[PDB]
Amino acid sequence: SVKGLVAVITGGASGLGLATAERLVGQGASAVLLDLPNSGGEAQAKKLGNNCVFAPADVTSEKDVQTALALAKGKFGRVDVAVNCAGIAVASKTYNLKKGQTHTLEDFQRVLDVNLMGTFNVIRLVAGEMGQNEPDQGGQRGVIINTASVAAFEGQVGQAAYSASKGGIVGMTLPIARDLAPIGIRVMTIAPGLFGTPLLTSLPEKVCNFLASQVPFPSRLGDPAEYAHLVQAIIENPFLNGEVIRLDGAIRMQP
Amino acid sequence: SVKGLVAVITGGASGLGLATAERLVGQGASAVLLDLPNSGGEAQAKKLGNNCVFAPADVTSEKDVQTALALAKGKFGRVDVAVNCAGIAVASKTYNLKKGQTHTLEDFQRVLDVNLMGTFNVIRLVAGEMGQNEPDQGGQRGVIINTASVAAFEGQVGQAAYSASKGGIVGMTLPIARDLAPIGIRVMTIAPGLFGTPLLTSLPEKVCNFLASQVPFPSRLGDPAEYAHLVQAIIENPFLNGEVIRLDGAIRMQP
Amino acid sequence: SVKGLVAVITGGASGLGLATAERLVGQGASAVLLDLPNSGGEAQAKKLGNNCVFAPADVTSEKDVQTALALAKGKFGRVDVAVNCAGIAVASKTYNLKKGQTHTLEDFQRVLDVNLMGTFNVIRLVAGEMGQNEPDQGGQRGVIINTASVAAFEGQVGQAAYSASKGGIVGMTLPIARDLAPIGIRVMTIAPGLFGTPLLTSLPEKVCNFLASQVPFPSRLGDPAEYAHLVQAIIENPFLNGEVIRLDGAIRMQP
Amino acid sequence: SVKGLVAVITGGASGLGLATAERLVGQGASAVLLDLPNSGGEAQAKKLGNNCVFAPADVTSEKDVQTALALAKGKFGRVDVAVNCAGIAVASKTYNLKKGQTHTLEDFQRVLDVNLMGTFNVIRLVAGEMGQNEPDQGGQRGVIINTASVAAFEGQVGQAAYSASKGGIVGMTLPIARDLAPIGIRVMTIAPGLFGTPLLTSLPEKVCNFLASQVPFPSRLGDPAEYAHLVQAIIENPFLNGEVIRLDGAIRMQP
Amino acid sequence: AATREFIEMWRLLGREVPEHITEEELKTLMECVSNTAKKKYLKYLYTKEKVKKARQIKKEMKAAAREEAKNIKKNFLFLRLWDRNMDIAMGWKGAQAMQFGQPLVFDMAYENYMKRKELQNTVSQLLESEGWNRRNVDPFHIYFCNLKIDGALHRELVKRYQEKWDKLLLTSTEKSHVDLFPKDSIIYLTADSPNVMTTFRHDKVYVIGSFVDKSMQPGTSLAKAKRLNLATECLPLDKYLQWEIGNKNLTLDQMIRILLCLKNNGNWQEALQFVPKRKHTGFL
RNA sequence: UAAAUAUAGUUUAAAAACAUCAGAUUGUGAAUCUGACAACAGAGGCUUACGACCCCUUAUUUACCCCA
Ligand SMILES: *O[C@H]1[C@@H](O)[C@H](n2cnc3c(=O)[nH]c(N)nc32)O[C@@H]1COP(=O)(O)OP(=O)(O)OP(=O)(O)O
Ligand SMILES: C[S@@+](CC[C@H](N)C(=O)[O-])C[C@H]1O[C@@H](n2cnc3c(N)ncnc32)[C@H](O)[C@@H]1O
Repeated sequence: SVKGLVAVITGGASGLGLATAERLVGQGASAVLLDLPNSGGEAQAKKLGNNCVFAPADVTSEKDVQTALALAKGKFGRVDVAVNCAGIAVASKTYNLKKGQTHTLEDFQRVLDVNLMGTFNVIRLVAGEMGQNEPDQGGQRGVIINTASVAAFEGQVGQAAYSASKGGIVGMTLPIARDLAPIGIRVMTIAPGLFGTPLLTSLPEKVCNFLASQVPFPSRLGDPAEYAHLVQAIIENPFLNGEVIRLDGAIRMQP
Repeated sequence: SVKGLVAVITGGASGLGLATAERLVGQGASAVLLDLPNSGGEAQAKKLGNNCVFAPADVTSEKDVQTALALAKGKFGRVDVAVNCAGIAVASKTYNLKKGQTHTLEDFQRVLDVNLMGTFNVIRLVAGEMGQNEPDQGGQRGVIINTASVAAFEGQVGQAAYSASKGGIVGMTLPIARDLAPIGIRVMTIAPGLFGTPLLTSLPEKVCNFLASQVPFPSRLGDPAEYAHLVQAIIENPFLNGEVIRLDGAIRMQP
Repeated sequence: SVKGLVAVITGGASGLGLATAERLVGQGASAVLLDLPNSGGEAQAKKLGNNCVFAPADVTSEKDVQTALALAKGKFGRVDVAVNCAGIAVASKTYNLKKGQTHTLEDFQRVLDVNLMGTFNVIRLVAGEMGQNEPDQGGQRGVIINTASVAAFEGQVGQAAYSASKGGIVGMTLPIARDLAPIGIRVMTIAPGLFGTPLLTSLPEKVCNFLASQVPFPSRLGDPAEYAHLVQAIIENPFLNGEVIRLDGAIRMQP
Repeated sequence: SVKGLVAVITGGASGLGLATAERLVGQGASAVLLDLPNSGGEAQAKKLGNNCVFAPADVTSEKDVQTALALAKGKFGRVDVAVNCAGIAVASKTYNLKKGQTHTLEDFQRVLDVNLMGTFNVIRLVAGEMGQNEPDQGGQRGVIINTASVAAFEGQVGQAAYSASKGGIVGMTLPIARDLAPIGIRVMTIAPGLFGTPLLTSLPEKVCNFLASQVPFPSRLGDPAEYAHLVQAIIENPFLNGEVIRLDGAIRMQP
Repeated sequence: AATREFIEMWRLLGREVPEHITEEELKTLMECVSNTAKKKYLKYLYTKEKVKKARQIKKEMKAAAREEAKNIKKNFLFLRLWDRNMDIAMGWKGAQAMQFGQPLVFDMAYENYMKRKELQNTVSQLLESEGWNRRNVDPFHIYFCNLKIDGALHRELVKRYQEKWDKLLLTSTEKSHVDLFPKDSIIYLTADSPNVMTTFRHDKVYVIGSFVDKSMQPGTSLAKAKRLNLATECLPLDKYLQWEIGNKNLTLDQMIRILLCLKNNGNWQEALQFVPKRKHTGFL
């Protein structure tokens, strides 16, 4: 069970992070919402009740994450689960010959920083926090769950930066799992497909509804609650390690 | 929830099948144990209580599976979940130059028949049974879960036949998921690593201890209960479709 | 170089096999065309000249392949390369709810037998033949190249049997590579996508033209000559082993 | 045929880049060696003859790459092939509980910048240069070949940063291939295993010799010449697109 | 030489001498400068050939028993290649250890103080030590320091390891440990150290003296560890064990096994389980 | 100072058992085969021989407290 577990959820003020927080807190876990200061995570933490707190942090910055992790230690005493849900995208083509536009390197950097470098920054710092835990009966100290995308495998046009960052998370899941295996920390990656996240619902109705219809079954956008369910399943199963689980409803992204 | 679901579990008299049956029946599902007549399946069905029955069938035989499926319809009225856990394994080298030994074609055939052709035989026949179900609120009629192995990805020396059969299940998961998507049947594949199945626990203590040590974390053989847990998670999660989940504790099989 | 190599090409009377034979014979290799008696391979062998012979064999039959391999040993004195190109497909849905139409088990068996069991039959028998070779300077005795498909990864609707067989070839590439590594035989798999073979011409003109257009670049059907080129590249490259190369022009099959 | 092609080879002053340059120049291509000013690439360019020039550039810097590409246009008139071979690594564990060591964020950044961000920087800029080419008979303007590693799939302990960067290249191969498919540029990725590169030789001699022995066949370190051969094969083959080819001699990395 | 004829008269007297002596061992008979020393050497060869005979007799007894057994006389997941696969697995761990593992130093600067007898025993002990390190879950990165290339100890190591010597996943160098590591992080282990080892430190390099002094020279390890200003530590044998008989200077194999389980987050009790039981009468 | 005491992988016994090393692609007794290593603290004596008997050195333990 996940009763009495402390989860540090990054990007927990919205989207898949908030869904994870809602479910975990409902199941009797304590959550730390690690999001940007302006993300309105304070309201979400207040909504979830006493067993949820807001830690304002940028995942790219070591100082911010350290302060946030310290807040978790102060409030709840330990960290058991880290869920990396913080993530941005840019939709830019590498090069379009007609109008002669080149993908700006700054946009590529910014996506890498948040998605890849931010995830790693959290991992390396939470591993320290989780290391301080006494092993349970199974010798487990913590679970780290990262969010890639299906873009990591089949990226659409204009998802080069996004695919690179998600490809990096998929790449480094196994090395990190092997790294932390002696300590007793499980590293797992979820690769969501098309979810009803704020980013997707912002898109034009024609585009969203078509993408939903292109999912084999169910022919709808991923409910964030389903992401939360898979997170809980991974936390509960003490033999899931070093694997990427595609939560996409069997969709492959067309060119 | 899995309360009130009817699962047809193939190879359910032992190993990962029995573990799945135990968990599902405990959670208030009905199970049909579909195994060979000579398996101790009747005792297992009697042990599990009223909500479990034994259907003697060879999975390679169409007649046998049809009779078994009919028994499920008779007893429980419907079929909601199919779990394919039936399997055999063979350790033969493709060619041994020193001893002048060639892999027997009959060995290759018989492994393919049970693992690959047996799984497909069940799938195509249960899809008919599941097709007759009224869609739920989400439009789902059934879930089909297949068991591959990590041999499908990293097969050791002497696992050519086994890897071929498990490779086939991994291959055809997505096509079948796309086939059954209109009907509203989810097809999922689990790829277990080293589990405390009867064939592993039979080994010398020194060999078992080595196999346990090979798994990064946890450094133990997979408890079949863990397999059962992942099965339940897949059944409960509406949005898991057309995917292989590696349940291996982050192990890659060395030559 | 492939000058003076003997290639046993399976299904060499047509399609990708014939293309491989044409190229290899042109580069100064000797080829054995291993195809069915009715395949018209005799005309192809006569056309290719003295350095090509026709061996009538069914790949599923051990006796047939043995006789064919013996013919190769008799004529050319050795076997250096085996290319498995023989294959059939059947386009049948797993289950059609509307029509109540179920995939025939016999159809599934027949596809498995030719594609998977036929490939393995050739491999295990040619490994014996290749084993008898004296190692070259690099310790290499032979190269075995198998043909899977992109169906192994992204199978279309109605390609369950085809995907299973191609999944099996992809699965067992690594185990067999590890098996034959002591002997010094390289095992490699090519996964073609949409080639202008007679099989694909057999589709409607509208459908083939659409499939060609769906290839990112180049937006045309795979030229069989390109398959032959990749075969030669694999033979020439000492360090390509235990890998699947997708030759598809960057196409992913949509559901 | 690669006669009269201009290849911009990144990291071409040593390792796999230099091997590629040697082969391509020998086959009648023109090469631009794009490496750091201190890399001693000038000597290599002088050695290779008139058809090879040295362009001092950092791949992370947009200005540097632009100047280097301009040098290529000045000297040779066009760019047909881009080979990305630039690479650094660090061997650092994510977290060492015993030693209380955390992986430095700066180390992670530096590896990502060179491997991932550097590769993308070259791609986006050379795509502009290649875009200016008139299509050949097949509609092809250019080929871009990237170097990942097998670390992208099976990363060892302490390879987290390297695996992340190589994972990113594998991730973004297909999106970029789909991006550039309209303008007829092929994007391909090679994933070398254990090669006789400066990266691998930096390990202890005893560790190198062990890693060599662990390759199934041939049981030796990859000759850089073999990478050059595969590069030429990709350039020659019109239908290789959006794929990662593992050139590893069938090795899978254990932790 | 006269020694060949010399041993003949000793054979007649029946002073526990073996049947035959190889020409190699004749050379070592000349080394002995005393009747008493010769006696101890002949007895060693006497017992050596006796055990060779007994083992052989027990061997062919088993062989004859095995062949008659043969006359009297399925679905597997795995081929039986366990010994092969274990060696590969231990290899992969050894390579990982060489990159990341904690150093542990054997100082080979003691050839001068050892005789031929003690020198073989050191190599025997080193062989066992590396074995326990190899087979461990968390191996030390083993350093052979102050190992001369052409030295007796190097020559003996090469003989026992054969072709495996080159392929061992440990670092052998003629250099000293002070040259390879920071001087502050070197803790020299010796029983003669006033400083007791309180807890195993993962940041420290431990130096173990490759020295089997049957002819006891006390303090030699300490003397080396003082000439170079190194920290010295001794095991808490007095604290945890009720010492009754025997030398407090343990063998190399025992030392490493004590350290290995100390490193692996064991307590001193679990560690001192490797201390010979004949030497103490329980934990206090 | 005096007493016992000293197994260099571990025990037991008055030589074995279990361990160690190298080789092995083992069809699941490899539960094996072929090799390597074999030194009851150390040195020197006596004797027909001995692990007894003498002596020295070092070490351990205990007793003593120093000629109480
Ligand atoms: O002869 C003995 C004795 O007189 C004396 N001694 C030391 N400890 C004790 C003890 O517990 N009880 C008695 N009765 N007598 C004791 O020491 C003499 C031996 O000394 P050595 O000359 O052998 O050695 P020394 O102390 O000179 O050695 P070092 O410390 O200078 O190295
Ligand atoms: C038998 S001792 C060598 C004895 C030598 N006379 C000396 O002064 O160390 C072999 C090695 O094991 C280690 N060792 C043995 N017993 C020890 C103990 N009790 N405490 C610390 N190290 C010990 C030391 O490193 C020593 O060099």
